[PDB]
Amino acid sequence: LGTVLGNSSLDKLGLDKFVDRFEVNEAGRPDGFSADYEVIIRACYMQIFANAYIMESERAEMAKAESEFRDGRFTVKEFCRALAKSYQYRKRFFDGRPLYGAIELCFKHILGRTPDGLEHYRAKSAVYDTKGYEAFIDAFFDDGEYDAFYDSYCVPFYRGHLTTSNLSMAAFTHMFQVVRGSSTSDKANPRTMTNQITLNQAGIQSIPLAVVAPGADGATFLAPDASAGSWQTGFSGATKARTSHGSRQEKGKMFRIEVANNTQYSAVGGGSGIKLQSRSGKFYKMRNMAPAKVSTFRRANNVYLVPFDELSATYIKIHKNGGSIASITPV
Amino acid sequence: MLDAFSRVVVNSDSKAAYVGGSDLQSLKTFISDGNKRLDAVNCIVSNASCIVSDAISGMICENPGLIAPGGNCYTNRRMAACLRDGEIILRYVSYALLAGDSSVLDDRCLNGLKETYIALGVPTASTSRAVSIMKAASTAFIMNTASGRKIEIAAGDCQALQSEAAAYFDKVGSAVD
Amino acid sequence: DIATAVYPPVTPDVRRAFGAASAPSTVGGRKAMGLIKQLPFWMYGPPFNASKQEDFEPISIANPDVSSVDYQLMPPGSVIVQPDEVSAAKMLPVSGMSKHIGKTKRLVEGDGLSDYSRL
Amino acid sequence: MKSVITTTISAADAAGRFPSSSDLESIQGNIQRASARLEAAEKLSGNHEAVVKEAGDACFAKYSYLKNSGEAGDSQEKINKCYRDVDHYMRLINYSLVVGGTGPLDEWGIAGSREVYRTLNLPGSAYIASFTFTRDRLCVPRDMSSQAGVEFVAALDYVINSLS
Amino acid sequence: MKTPITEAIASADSQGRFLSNAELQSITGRYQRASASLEAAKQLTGNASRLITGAAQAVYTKFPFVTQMPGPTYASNAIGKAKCARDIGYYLRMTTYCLVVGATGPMDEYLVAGLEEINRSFELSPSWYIAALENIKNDHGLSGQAANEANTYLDYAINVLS
Amino acid sequence: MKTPITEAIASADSQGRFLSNAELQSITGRYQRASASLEAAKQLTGNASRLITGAAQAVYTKFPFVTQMPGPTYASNAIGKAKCARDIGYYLRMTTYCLVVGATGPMDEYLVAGLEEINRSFELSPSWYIAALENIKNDHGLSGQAANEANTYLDYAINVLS
Amino acid sequence: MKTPITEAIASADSQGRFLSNAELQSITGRYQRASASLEAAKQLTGNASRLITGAAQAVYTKFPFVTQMPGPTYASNAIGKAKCARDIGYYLRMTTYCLVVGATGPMDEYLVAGLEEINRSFELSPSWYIAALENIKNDHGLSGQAANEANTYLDYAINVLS
Amino acid sequence: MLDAFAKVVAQADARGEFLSNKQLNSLETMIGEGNKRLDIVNKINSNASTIVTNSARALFAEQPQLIQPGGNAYTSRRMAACLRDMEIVLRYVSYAMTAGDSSVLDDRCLNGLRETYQALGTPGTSVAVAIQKMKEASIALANDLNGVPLGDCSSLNSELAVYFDRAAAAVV
Amino acid sequence: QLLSSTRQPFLESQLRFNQITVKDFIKGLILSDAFRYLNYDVNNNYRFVEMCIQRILG
Ligand SMILES: *[C@H](C)[C@H]1/C(=C/C2=NC(=C\c3[nH]c(C[C@H]4NC(=O)C(C=C)=C4C)c(C)c3CCC(=O)O)/C(CCC(=O)O)=C2C)NC(=O)[C@@H]1C
Ligand SMILES: C=CC1=C(C)[C@@H](Cc2[nH]c(/C=C3N=C(/C=C4\NC(=O)[C@H](C)[C@H]4CC)C(C)=C\3CCC(=O)O)c(CCC(=O)O)c2C)NC1=O
Ligand SMILES: C=CC1=C(C)[C@@H](Cc2[nH]c(/C=C3N=C(/C=C4\NC(=O)[C@H](C)[C@H]4CC)C(C)=C\3CCC(=O)O)c(CCC(=O)O)c2C)NC1=O
Ligand SMILES: C=CC1=C(C)[C@@H](Cc2[nH]c(/C=C3N=C(/C=C4\NC(=O)[C@H](C)[C@H]4CC)C(C)=C\3CCC(=O)O)c(CCC(=O)O)c2C)NC1=O
Ligand SMILES: C=CC1=C(C)[C@@H](Cc2[nH]c(/C=C3N=C(/C=C4\NC(=O)[C@H](C)[C@H]4CC)C(C)=C\3CCC(=O)O)c(CCC(=O)O)c2C)NC1=O
Ligand SMILES: C=CC1=C(C)[C@@H](Cc2[nH]c(/C=C3N=C(/C=C4\NC(=O)[C@H](C)[C@H]4CC)C(C)=C\3CCC(=O)O)c(CCC(=O)O)c2C)NC1=O
Ligand SMILES: C=CC1=C(C)[C@@H](Cc2[nH]c(/C=C3N=C(/C=C4\NC(=O)[C@H](C)[C@H]4CC)C(C)=C\3CCC(=O)O)c(CCC(=O)O)c2C)NC1=O
Ligand SMILES: C=CC1=C(C)[C@@H](Cc2[nH]c(/C=C3N=C(/C=C4\NC(=O)[C@H](C)[C@H]4CC)C(C)=C\3CCC(=O)O)c(CCC(=O)O)c2C)NC1=O
Ligand SMILES: C=CC1=C(C)[C@@H](Cc2[nH]c(/C=C3N=C(/C=C4\NC(=O)[C@H](C)[C@H]4CC)C(C)=C\3CCC(=O)O)c(CCC(=O)O)c2C)NC1=O
Ligand SMILES: C=CC1=C(C)[C@@H](Cc2[nH]c(/C=C3N=C(/C=C4\NC(=O)[C@H](C)[C@H]4CC)C(C)=C\3CCC(=O)O)c(CCC(=O)O)c2C)NC1=O
Ligand SMILES: C=CC1=C(C)[C@@H](Cc2[nH]c(/C=C3N=C(/C=C4\NC(=O)[C@H](C)[C@H]4CC)C(C)=C\3CCC(=O)O)c(CCC(=O)O)c2C)NC1=O
Ligand SMILES: CCC1=C(C)[C@@H](CC2=N/C(=C\c3[nH]c(C[C@@H]4NC(=O)C(C)=C4CC)c(C)c3CCC(=O)O)C(CCC(=O)O)=C2C)NC1=O
Repeated sequence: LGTVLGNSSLDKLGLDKFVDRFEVNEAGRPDGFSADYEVIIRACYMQIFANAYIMESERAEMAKAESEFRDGRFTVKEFCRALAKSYQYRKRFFDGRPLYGAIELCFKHILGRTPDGLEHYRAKSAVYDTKGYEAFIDAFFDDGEYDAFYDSYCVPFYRGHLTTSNLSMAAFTHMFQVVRGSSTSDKANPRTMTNQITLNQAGIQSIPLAVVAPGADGATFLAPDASAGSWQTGFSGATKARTSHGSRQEKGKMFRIEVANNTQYSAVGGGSGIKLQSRSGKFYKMRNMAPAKVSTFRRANNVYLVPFDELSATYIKIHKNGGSIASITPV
Repeated sequence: MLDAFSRVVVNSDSKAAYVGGSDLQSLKTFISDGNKRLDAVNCIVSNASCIVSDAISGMICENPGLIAPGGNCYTNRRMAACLRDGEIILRYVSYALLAGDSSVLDDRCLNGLKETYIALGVPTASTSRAVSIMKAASTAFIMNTASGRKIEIAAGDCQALQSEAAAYFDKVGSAVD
Repeated sequence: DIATAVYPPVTPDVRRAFGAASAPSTVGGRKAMGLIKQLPFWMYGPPFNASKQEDFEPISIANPDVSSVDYQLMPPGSVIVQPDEVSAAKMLPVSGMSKHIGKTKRLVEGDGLSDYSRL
Repeated sequence: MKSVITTTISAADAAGRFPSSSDLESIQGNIQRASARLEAAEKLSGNHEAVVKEAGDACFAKYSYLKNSGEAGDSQEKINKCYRDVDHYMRLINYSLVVGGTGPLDEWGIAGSREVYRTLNLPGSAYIASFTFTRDRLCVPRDMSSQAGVEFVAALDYVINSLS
Repeated sequence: MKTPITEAIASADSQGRFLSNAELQSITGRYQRASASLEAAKQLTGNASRLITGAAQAVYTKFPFVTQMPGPTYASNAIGKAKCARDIGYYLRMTTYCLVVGATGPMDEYLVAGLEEINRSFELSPSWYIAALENIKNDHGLSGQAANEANTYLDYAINVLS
Repeated sequence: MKTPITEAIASADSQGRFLSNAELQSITGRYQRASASLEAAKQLTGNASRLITGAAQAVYTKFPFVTQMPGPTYASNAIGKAKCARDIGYYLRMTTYCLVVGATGPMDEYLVAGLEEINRSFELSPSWYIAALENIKNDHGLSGQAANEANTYLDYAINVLS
Repeated sequence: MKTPITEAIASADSQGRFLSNAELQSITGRYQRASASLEAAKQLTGNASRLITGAAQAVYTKFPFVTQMPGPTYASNAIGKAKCARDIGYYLRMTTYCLVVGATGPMDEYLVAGLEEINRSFELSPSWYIAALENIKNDHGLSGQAANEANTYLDYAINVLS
Repeated sequence: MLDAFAKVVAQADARGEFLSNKQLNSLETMIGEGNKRLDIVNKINSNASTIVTNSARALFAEQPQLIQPGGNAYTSRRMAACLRDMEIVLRYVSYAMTAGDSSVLDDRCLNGLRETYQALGTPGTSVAVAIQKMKEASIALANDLNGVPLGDCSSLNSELAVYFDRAAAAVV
Repeated sequence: QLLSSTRQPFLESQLRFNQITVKDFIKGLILSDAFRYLNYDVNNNYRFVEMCIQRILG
């Protein structure tokens, strides 16, 4: 884990298991054997379902498609299409989500990049609205993109991280929000799940987020949302801004620090063991020296915008409250 | 994904020197202790579903609110995935027993699993209980002290190997909590 | 690292390192460098220009100001001159690195450490 | 980083199975060829200095146009970079010789070399002159064990055939 | 957790200085009183079950209405008796934790923190528990400094409840 | 002043609670290491004058320009030598105070607090003092744990000065 | 960086107002004294090498033990003399930067900020660099208001060091 | 925050059992080790500033990069921040040496530090070389036969080395 | 004391668009020259201590 060790940053970014590649090198028909194809078929489920779990009984759904992949019927382009159209892929990814989340998942499953700009969303949402679900899925597969990057005999892979796809810097960072390394499934992480559309404000406005590598503490941030002011009325409380304008720049460049796990038991004010306000157990902070029942940190995950000369102090304060640092980005 | 060999090389690469005598000496002791590691992995692999069955069944019987309606072991599908999860954890622990370094287990499965079990609503104490049962069961098979299987092997001491396997299971159990 | 922890080697001497870790830089004189361990020969090279422990010692500067040894006043026998290598081909390889001629002699393997810290 | 054990663990991992007796036979062969590999690693860490010194000296003994002008190295600094690069190479031959696959030599030394040697006007044939001098220099059964010699020659040949 | 070593570390950490001789002396004293504490922990662990059962019987003899009073909170049901020896078992376990640690950390972080809201929200009076800890204090049967240790922490839980 | 007892009481006072077992164990351990500390204080008090004289001779032999350099700050005047043994006497007395107290309180409040502005504003180099404390560390001639105590506090003053 | 213009803009920015007549007059006066400051910068840039070498010779003549004392910090090694003229060259370059800027910005942000912990942690002496800046103040050889400028900034660095 | 004892108790409560007498015998053994522990912490706390200074001298001598113009270490400000960071790491290694657990170090110092030294452009491996030098100076210092009654201490040196190795492993 | 003149628009519009905390707003508000002329320059250095320990700490 990290960057410097092993001279490879991208292994340690959580993309360790996504480098392996699968192509059917066998031409004609497979008779008798069924090792190599069951491997490729498994990688197709691992790619298109994105590591979602398929039960033995479920494997009976899509069994026809599966018995046509093994034959000369479907190239893996078209088998991947057949896995994509079936009732499974509809239940998990299409039916649970709003239309936009569904789109972003379809890029994670089929193309392995994120959408970078709103217009990609314009294209796919437009096709869905004019013609329906099957033409939506065709509109992913029936494009110069899939054909060029995969060539019809190779199982899809995550390429959104890669430099070769032009994408956007935004789509690189967005790439790591959508893929959280081996264990996390489609609904395994928060930010996807079932009813969530994952990144919407981010993916629509091409707000490049930040990357928290998976693990090493602070693996989860799930940073709080912001509203938009008097027009489209908002609550101003919850998050620090991504911007930091003038008047406070003085005193060093501004850094956005995201602290991840904040909890009462963890928050001690620097000295170990939990502080007891009354002689016997009243552990919340006394507001006006009268007992309150309000937690010290009120949402887990608060952010800090801190200029350079104030970093050290803030860096101490986080570790006083036992909060753990997700990432720090210069702004 | 790094073995004992790769780990030493990476450390001697940050040092920017050649491997050297002290490091090669310890690595010679690794290779001379190689067949013990081989037979060890053979023991855990040839008791796999046995360990996973007893471990997760013990996890349910210790804490019977999991199978009560509303728990995360309440359906066949949830129980199947929970059973499957236990099998996969035991699988990458077996890989960490082969490689001698936990780089495969850290980079592959340990990374992101706490936050996934958070995102699913999986109770973490119950998972650490399951990992602990796989730890005691797995060390009991690795030392041939199982109460249902006593196979014949060449005599020797593998206390060090057992402490190593207990280190990997304590790494997973500490990693989910 | 599992490989080292299970089969650890023995730790060597620590006299040189303790001499540097013990007292401050004005207390102990020459030892202070102590912790300078040995880099590969290319890192003494001109893009890196590393330093040696013999640089930090008083012995390295050693320049007499007002000083002439005559070497004509000596008895006729006792002027002896020795050349490390009596050949053309081996004093200079085709490439630049040399162990005799130039500044390239600075980048030989070994000699990175210093034994004057015994005072 | 490719080795015996990383190929078989990664291969059974891509399968989705626990490691059967096949992977165990593979790592059994690792611990069979181990002694010859580590003997070669001991002697390489023994005299790396003189190996790199003979390598660069013969590399400019062959091609003199390197110091002719801008092409190659015409200054002490560039020749310092020369001997440093051959230091890196023998150090990666030591590393791949310890690991026993061509993994660290491939990912650290070989992967994406071509853009670097191409862009920075570095001729690869001079590298090959250095390595083919050191390839020839070792004497069978004069220092290392005959199989160790084989191991060393194999790895060095891999470097040459990956270079140009 | 509040161990003496962790307040030593924590105090010097809040000051940003090293762990100079003051805190080292503190860790010394912990290392000395530790032995008596360990012996006391051994013997409390030895006769746990009869301490807990004896303590519940003392609470039942002191407050005989509790087994007679029909309700959820009182120990008339079999459930109620199970919660009874359950809770007294918790206090005994936290005392053994504090004897092992050497400070009042595990009691203050597992038991004392927020005990009031519980004794209120389930209407459980402090006095019944107090009688339990008095029987534990009488029947632990330790001797000497070990007994002074267990009497120290048990008395401390008594003064938390009132 | 920073004594172990006042750290204990001050921490419990900032928490508003009593002086439970943690701090009492701390005061125990202070009361055990105190005896070796007192013996060390006795013998430093015993041979003070030869330690001060010896230390000033070591500074003068290590830096021989100081007696030669004509100025106010240097020890060429008779006044300068009086300020020399005066200052070395201060350091020795503050070490004996910290041996008696058992923490680095009196050195941190009488000597360390504000020493930088003095060594600057009168151009007194930190190093000359370091050589003095090294000679005191060599010539105090204690043995055993007492020697570990005086070497602890003298080394502490050395690491304050640099 | 702390230039007069940036103090003007920074103050008005913290007040959120414009750059009213006060700050404009400030930038006027800076634009007038700037010319003599630039000539002084030209001539210090001109005779840098002899200023550095001469200053190191003055430090060596004032403190002759430095070349004789065996240590890392003293200028007895080859390395030590290189660090000697290196540091004096740094002081001279920061003076020329303050002459160009017109305020003490670059010295306060490149040199003054945290100089103390360096001169302590490497046991460097304030006096050695003070004697260096005295020789720079004697031998710069400027005349008139330019000499008042270089004497201003050089003296400023001297009063920072003590 | 957890020492040895808090880790044992915390696991014992995470399963909810008592301590067995085996556990208690282990604790008693670690207590008898505890005087040697305090001795090593005393040696570190004593000579610490010479450790940081000498290790930084060996760092700048072996790597002459950082003291040169444009170096991360360079400027008076940047040099002082460099030295202070080394003092930080040495302070917390003294803390984890006392606690017996590596929790305080991870919680207060190491965890999240990589995100900072990435965010500033600071070369991680140079920090790792610095911490290797403080490990050498500290371990050697810990193995001094001066002033202490003589006794066998290989396990404690091993553990202390594990703490420094964890610091250099967390920056790199 | 509060008036249209003293009022700081900029620390508001930063603090509204969650760019500073209320703590820094208070730190910032105090540093203002609209406070330096009006509460500081009149006071004796010992008495300005009083209004700060009272108006920040209560
Ligand atoms: C067993 C001790 C648990 C529990 C297990 C369940 N896991 C469920 C889902 C799930 N689990 C994982 C982690 C797993 N997948 C991997 O690919 C790897 C490693 C490579 C691991 C360790 C993932 C990613 C997922 C999401 C995808 C999927 O559904 O398979 C799960 C289903 C939860 C649900 O749908 O509600 C369960 C029940 N069961 C328990 O009772 C304990 C807490
Ligand atoms: C469209 C615009 C666009 C860019 C601007 C780049 C930006 C970029 N660079 C890298 C990736 C990289 N970029 C560099 C470059 C660096 N090497 C160093 O010594 C310097 C710090 C720095 C040059 C100044 C390196 C070394 C990598 C590979 C990093 C690694 O794998 O460790 C990657 C990840 C994918 C890859 O490996 O190529 C991306 C997106 N890519 C794009 O698509
Ligand atoms: C390809 C698969 C493959 C294996 C599975 C192993 C199996 C195996 N183990 C040993 C050999 C050995 N195996 C062990 C292991 C044991 N120590 C104990 O305390 C436990 C009972 C047990 C670990 C659970 C020991 C100790 C030896 C050496 C026995 C001896 O020399 O006395 C040998 C003989 C050769 C040797 O000495 O290494 C073989 C073939 N080797 C292989 O090639
Ligand atoms: C890990 C493996 C590894 C290597 C193998 C080297 C390969 C390598 N060499 C150079 C760079 C260089 N390599 C050489 C070497 C040459 N001089 C000549 O006369 C000959 C043709 C040739 C020696 C046989 C020179 C001269 C440069 C500098 C080129 C230049 O700046 O013009 C560079 C660019 C960075 C640099 O300037 O150092 C790299 C990546 N580096 C590595 O990290
Ligand atoms: C790590 C790898 C490694 C190697 C492969 C060797 C390669 C090597 N060989 C020699 C040196 C030598 N090698 C040989 C060998 C030869 N005798 C012949 O009749 C044949 C042509 C040939 C054997 C096939 C001889 C004879 C010398 C000595 C040459 C001489 O001094 O004239 C030297 C110079 C130093 C020395 O004298 O030993 C080196 C570096 N050394 C290493 O460190
Ligand atoms: C960590 C510390 C810790 C404790 C100390 C306990 C304290 C505690 N006890 C109860 C709950 C209870 N506790 C008792 C116990 C009593 N029965 C009687 O006859 C006596 C008066 C008394 C034993 C001396 C009973 C009977 C209940 C259930 C009350 C009810 O449901 O009516 C509850 C509510 C939740 C529950 O039903 O279990 C809690 C928080 N729980 C904790 O987590
Ligand atoms: C509480 C702690 C404490 C101290 C440690 C001293 C430190 C100290 N020394 C001096 C002052 C002095 N200190 C010395 C001492 C020195 N003579 C030399 O030759 C040596 C370099 C050095 C002894 C090793 C001298 C000579 C003076 C007078 C300097 C002068 O007036 O020129 C002064 C200024 C006031 C005075 O003149 O006395 C102070 C504060 N004072 C304190 O209150
Ligand atoms: C930006 C401003 C700036 C400075 C002013 C310098 C200040 C400075 N000097 C040194 C370091 C040094 N400075 C000197 C200089 C001295 N030799 C002597 O004989 C005299 C007492 C003195 C010259 C008058 C020496 C010798 C060292 C090296 C000390 C040692 O390693 O022992 C160091 C430590 C890093 C290093 O080794 O270079 C620093 C920060 N550096 C800066 O970045
Ligand atoms: C509580 C723990 C704790 C730490 C561990 C530090 C970590 C830390 N270091 C810096 C900051 C810094 N740290 C260094 C240190 C380095 N100089 C180099 O040459 C080396 C690579 C490295 C020493 C080994 C430097 C130079 C800076 C300033 C960087 C800059 O401003 O360019 C900062 C930003 C704030 C500041 O400027 O001080 C922080 C948070 N701070 C903390 O609060
Ligand atoms: C408050 C601070 C504080 C300390 C710093 C220690 C210091 C200390 N150590 C020992 C005692 C001891 N200390 C050691 C330690 C050593 N073993 C070796 O191999 C090394 C040389 C060295 C570790 C680096 C040993 C072995 C003993 C026992 C000596 C003996 O009985 O022979 C004793 C005597 C009492 C005892 O036996 O425990 C004391 C006071 N104690 C304290 O109260
Ligand atoms: C230091 C520099 C600095 C700036 C440049 C501003 C920039 C700025 N403007 C607004 C906020 C705003 N800015 C405008 C201005 C606009 N009204 C329109 O009809 C036009 C499009 C536009 C003027 C040309 C409006 C209307 C808002 C409030 C938006 C809203 O709440 O809907 C906000 C959010 C906080 C707030 O509500 O005040 C910020 C940071 N603030 C600063 O601190
Ligand atoms: C009624 C619900 C229930 C279960 C289900 C079991 C599950 C179970 N197995 C254990 C532990 C355990 N399990 C096995 C594996 C197992 N034994 C063998 O000899 C063979 C061949 C096996 C697979 C078929 C071993 C080897 C151990 C270690 C103890 C031993 O030596 O047998 C332990 C002890 C855990 C611990 O030590 O913390 C439990 C709880 N217990 C229950 O109460």
